[PDB]
Amino acid sequence: LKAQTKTEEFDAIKIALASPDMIRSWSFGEVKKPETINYRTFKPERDGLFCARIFGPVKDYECLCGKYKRLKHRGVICEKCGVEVTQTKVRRERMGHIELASPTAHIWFLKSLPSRIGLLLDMPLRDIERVLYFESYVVIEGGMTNLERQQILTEEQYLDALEEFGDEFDAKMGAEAIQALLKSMDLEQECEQLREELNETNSETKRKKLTKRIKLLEAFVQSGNKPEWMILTVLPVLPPDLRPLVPLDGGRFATSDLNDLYRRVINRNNRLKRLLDLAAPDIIVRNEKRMLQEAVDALLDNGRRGRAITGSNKRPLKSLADMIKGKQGRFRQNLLGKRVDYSGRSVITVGPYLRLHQCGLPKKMALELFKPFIYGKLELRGLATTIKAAKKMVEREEAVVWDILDEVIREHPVLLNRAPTLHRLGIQAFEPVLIEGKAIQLHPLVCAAYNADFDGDQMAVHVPLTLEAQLEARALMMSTNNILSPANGEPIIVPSQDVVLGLYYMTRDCVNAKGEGMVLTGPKEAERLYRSGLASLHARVKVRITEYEKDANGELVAKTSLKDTTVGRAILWMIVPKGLPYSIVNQALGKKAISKMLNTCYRILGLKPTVIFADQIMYTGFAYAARSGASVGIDDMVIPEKKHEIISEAEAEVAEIQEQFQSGLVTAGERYNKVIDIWAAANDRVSKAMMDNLQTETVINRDGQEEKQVSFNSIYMMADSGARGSAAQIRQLAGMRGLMAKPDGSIIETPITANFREGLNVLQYFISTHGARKGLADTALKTANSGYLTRRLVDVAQDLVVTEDDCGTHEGIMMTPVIEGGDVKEPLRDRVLGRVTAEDVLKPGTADILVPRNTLLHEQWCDLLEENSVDAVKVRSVVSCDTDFGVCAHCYGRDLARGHIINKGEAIGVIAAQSIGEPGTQLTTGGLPRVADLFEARRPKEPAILAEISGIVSFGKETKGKRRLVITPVDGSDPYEEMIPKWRQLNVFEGERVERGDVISDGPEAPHDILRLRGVHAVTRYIVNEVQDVYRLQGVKINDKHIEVIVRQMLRKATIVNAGSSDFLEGEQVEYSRVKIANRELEANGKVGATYSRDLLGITKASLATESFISAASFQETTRVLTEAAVAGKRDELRGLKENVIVGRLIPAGTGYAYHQDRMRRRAAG
Amino acid sequence: ARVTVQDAVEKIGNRFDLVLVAARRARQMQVGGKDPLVPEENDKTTVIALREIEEGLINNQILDVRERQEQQEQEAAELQAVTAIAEGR
Amino acid sequence: ETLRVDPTNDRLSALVEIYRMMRPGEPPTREAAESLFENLFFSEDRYDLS
Amino acid sequence: HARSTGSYSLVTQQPLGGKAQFGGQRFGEMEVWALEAYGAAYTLQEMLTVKSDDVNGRTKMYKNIVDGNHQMEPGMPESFNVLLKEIRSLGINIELEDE
Amino acid sequence: GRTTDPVRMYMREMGTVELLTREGEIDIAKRIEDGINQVQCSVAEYPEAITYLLEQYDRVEAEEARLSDLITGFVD
Ligand SMILES: [Mg+2]
Ligand SMILES: [Zn+2]
Ligand SMILES: [Zn+2]
Repeated sequence: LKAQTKTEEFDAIKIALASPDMIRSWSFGEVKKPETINYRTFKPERDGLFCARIFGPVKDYECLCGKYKRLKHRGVICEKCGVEVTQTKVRRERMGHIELASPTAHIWFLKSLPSRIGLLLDMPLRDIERVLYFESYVVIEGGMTNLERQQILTEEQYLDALEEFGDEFDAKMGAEAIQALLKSMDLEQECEQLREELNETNSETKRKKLTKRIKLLEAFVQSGNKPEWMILTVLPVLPPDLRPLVPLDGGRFATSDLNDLYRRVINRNNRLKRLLDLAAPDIIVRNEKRMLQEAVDALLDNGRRGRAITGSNKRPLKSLADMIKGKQGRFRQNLLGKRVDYSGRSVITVGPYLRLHQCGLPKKMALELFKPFIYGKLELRGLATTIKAAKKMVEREEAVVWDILDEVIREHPVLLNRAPTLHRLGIQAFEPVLIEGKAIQLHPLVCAAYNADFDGDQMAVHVPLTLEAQLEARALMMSTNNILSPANGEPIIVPSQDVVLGLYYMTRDCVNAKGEGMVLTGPKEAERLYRSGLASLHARVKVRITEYEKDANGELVAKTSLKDTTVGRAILWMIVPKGLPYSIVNQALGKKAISKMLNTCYRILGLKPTVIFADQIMYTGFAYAARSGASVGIDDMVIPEKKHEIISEAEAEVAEIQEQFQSGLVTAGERYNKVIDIWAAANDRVSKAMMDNLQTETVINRDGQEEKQVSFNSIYMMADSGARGSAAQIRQLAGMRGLMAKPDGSIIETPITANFREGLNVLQYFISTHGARKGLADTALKTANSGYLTRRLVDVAQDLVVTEDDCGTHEGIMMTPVIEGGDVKEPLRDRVLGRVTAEDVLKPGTADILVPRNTLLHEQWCDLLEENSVDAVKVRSVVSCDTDFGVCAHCYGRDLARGHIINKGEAIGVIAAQSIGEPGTQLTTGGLPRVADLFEARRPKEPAILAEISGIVSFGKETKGKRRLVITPVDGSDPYEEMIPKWRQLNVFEGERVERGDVISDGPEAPHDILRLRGVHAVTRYIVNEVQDVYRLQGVKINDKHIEVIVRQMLRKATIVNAGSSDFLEGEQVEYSRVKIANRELEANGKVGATYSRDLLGITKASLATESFISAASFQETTRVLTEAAVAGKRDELRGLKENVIVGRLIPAGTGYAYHQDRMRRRAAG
Repeated sequence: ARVTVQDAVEKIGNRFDLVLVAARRARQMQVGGKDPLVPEENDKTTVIALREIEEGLINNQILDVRERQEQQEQEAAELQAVTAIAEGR
Repeated sequence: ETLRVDPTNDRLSALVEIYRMMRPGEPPTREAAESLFENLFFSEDRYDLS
Repeated sequence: HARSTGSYSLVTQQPLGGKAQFGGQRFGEMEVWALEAYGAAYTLQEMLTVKSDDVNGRTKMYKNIVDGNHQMEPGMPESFNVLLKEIRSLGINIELEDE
Repeated sequence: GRTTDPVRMYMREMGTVELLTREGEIDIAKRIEDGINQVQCSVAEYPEAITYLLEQYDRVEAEEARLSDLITGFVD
């Protein structure tokens, strides 16, 4: 079967050097003229940069001369001036060329950092350029006389050598010379010779270089490029509509700078032809060749020579290289962004009446957005005669069409997005609800995920046009379908502030009120009791309730009892569906507990009940918060009655120490520390005074004289419930606020003795100012840093997607509680939850299999684990997965917005990166830079060293900057001898044995070491635990999984040690290697298998390694990537995400996985 | 509307392939070659398809079998038409 | 020591290095070195601290 | 602000408001990553092809939108198509292999 | 050295060439006269170079050409 010829749908792409003939293939004519347009009739001047004959008609299906104007005549080339009449779009397509008189270097291959022509010819750059400028003569094919082949002579030397050597000696100069070198070059001969030379001499200096060069040469052979190609004979011209001359207002014109450049090249070239035909002296024609080289170089990539300036304008003219590069990056225009139809934006407002599955959409906006749909529907029913008339109807805004829009809106979700998109939840899909007004209404419960306040934040809407986009929006991007953070299984739909103050005020108990101690049949008459004013919202009461438990087998058990609770809890219980116990609502319901309620509800009753539950919780929260009449007054903030006294005593301390300094008893510095310490203590005193007073000081009467309970004071309830405020800010409101520091960071020894409730004075405020500005600047900067980190992260991962289902390995990491120094800084439960057991675990007794090998440990399995005392669970990690080029779902974990195991095809690397990066603003050596350092694998500043090998050690030689440590293992040879600088204080015992990876000194260690001297599991544990230290210290929840996938990408590369297939020291993909040695262990050589060594590459480095050049050209240096790929003739197969986004085809993740896989298998097949 | 798709994800696993199958079916209905397998509530083809997934009367297998049958239905018609094309000889 | 690192000797010897520092690549001249140097910080035209 | 189908930019065909008829919302890299984390391929393809960069795709789509058929026949975005000419304008030959 | 910027690699290259002496201009000019006149005389000694001119003038008065496309004037 003929495969095909004309346009199929392509796969891969290929890049290479271009032939004079191949360049001529694209060219439909030679531009012989600098002229553009006629200057009156603006028609293109034939034949020039803008030409109808070479390129195309100026207007659709119309000849230039005007003879053939009819759409009937198409493939006709007009007799007058040949122009085939065809759409004017082709003027945006067709190429052309220019035949250069003298050969010309392609500046991309001359100035690329490892100069291509230069290291191909094994010639230095300066020599090559020197020759190019006609400043020296260079030998070519020297024959046997006196002279080296690449040797460079001068005027006198060339003349002398010529007088001696006649023929059988050859030298040229300028571009023609270099081209002669490249053309004369035989790669094959060099190959043979170099292999031999490699073989004979043993020196590292010789053979390293030798081997690198021969490999380079064979790589360039394999191609298909040949050397002469780096030198330009023919120069292609960019199609004119891509560098347009188009008119403006006032009759003015504006055009691309490429026309200036091309014009320059053409003029100088033609002038060179002239100077050749006029028989000009060498000095002149040479200058013309130099100028032409400069012109071509300026056209291709400007700035690697003189930086030509555009006409009359100082600003340097943009060149083709700059046309490719873009800027603000690192941004290739799919990357930075692209304008999109069917979309809009505006200020957002509240809309609490909404179910969380919908959003208020302004009438006008929805009208303008769904316009084509409205047209088509209108004429579908017949309300509009034709599409034209349908426009005129909606343009009239006739009364009918609103009813049609109600139809087109119903089942048809819209995408809402906010500005700082961090994690994937930054975009969510809702159902449009038509709303009067220009503002968008956004569900309160979602305000968390968006990080969207109501202070004038704006949101953007997008319409999912195609059917697949509607179903993708509804089954994936839908609001209700992500109720959980992808970072951690904890609910992101957790009620925020007003609502939690509502449920808190509802469920809390006072000591006494109306209805205290009575008895009621159930929640119904409890609410009925409250609403009529008889019983207080909160009063201690026994009521009969019926709870349910599903603890039968998939079946709900009913039970009823008398519960000691409050009227409020009783009323609220009406909302709690089915199987949940009454215990959950019987507490005080803080922002934390109110969340665990929802979480438990989800993991018990499923999605739908959790959704409707959450909705109800929000509604009742708002309503009862409004009923509550919560407020904030000036007397709501209570200053400790003991404050002034504390201030006084602490103030006496300073004067004690001051007198001591005047008496010389204490020095200056120690004194400073003392006074700073006394004030620092005073602050804690006032804080822990105001907190006692504020918290418990409601003293209230029940029956007998007195009792005291937690306060009903507003600001307290706010800070306590989790609504808003915190003990720090409350402390700053009532008690004195802090100690400040000068710009230096030297902390002022006179703290602010006044707070916000009292007035601050001039000094106190002026001193607070610096802290303020440093705060704003710092946070505004940490935004940028966070962004950078996420970027590095997704660049490092991306294409990692769940590919296979089960790789089926017993391998994994050993999961224990973190158990740090105190008790249990994080439990075993959270660490092992949602993960999959590597192997079947014991009871304390055995042949008892409680959990059998690979079973996703869901909450129940985990609680079974907790019932027994089990202290340890080996867990499959993404880092150890046997599957190549991705991760198997069975080894990943369950985690998702859904509680079920991860689906085949979801791209986990991206959401991992996003998950690590979203909280990144919250982080305050330590901090966010610590995280960056960890992921970059950077060796610390003053690191320790670990024993290279086990066995007894001892000290030898002396004081040469290093006092050597000689290691002595039991059985093995001694020879490992390391040189440790003696001016650092050691640890290791001169008379004792040390295991490999022991402390031979103190200080932080480089993870490279931890990988090498300890091992893979050790280093992944080190990374994950350290970054988790950074985050967890800040109260950030990030599952180990994501850091573990990042880690997997970090160690991706490994350097070979042994042999039998590939080269000795090559850094190479383990996936590649392991696949090749697993393939090698059988068949092939019976076993030739090659050893490797795992390598730790930092994220920014690991991102550098990519097979796809379309991808590399995105975030890397474009100019270098395209060259470096072009020489090798590198053929990009796509495969990964970035390239497919760039080329504008389906993502090979997601819904796309089905397609790409289906195609990928169809490829390399029958 | 269909507020949660969870039951649909229950029937066919992947949660993606669900979107795909539902898309195919919703297209069978939208460009009208076919009609619903479940009462139309004014639910658009999107949600009708999803409902059809929940009720287990629509998934990849079923659709494939149906299409494979229809190919042969058309073979039955053109049986006399294309055999008269023996002019290939 | 600064002097010990000084490649020059006399006034013009220094003026050459200064001129070749400011406008390098091109052949120095006596009148050129003097003109440039006197024009830099010493000219009422090209220099003012106010 | 809101837009369905407006004016387009000449140099690279992209949505451009010239009329106080607005250029649509810019869909950036992060916004793309968001679609990438979700399994939505088609939302993204239509986002960067038919809704924006594809000069055939936009209109061929629009007609289907009014016809009551939701599909896309995307083809190749004009940005990349331009980049091919820009790369090929140099001494670089970039081809589309196979089938 | 060479700062590139081809204005330099030109200026320095021509800067070698020595300014002509007044008499030297006459030397060169005389050399030119000798040189040209050689090819003029070698053309004169060619029989076909004569016959061709004859046939061409025969084409001029036969109205197949014009006097401006054959001679740019004689002396006169
Ligand atoms: Mg804000
Ligand atoms: Zn014509
Ligand atoms: Zn695995």
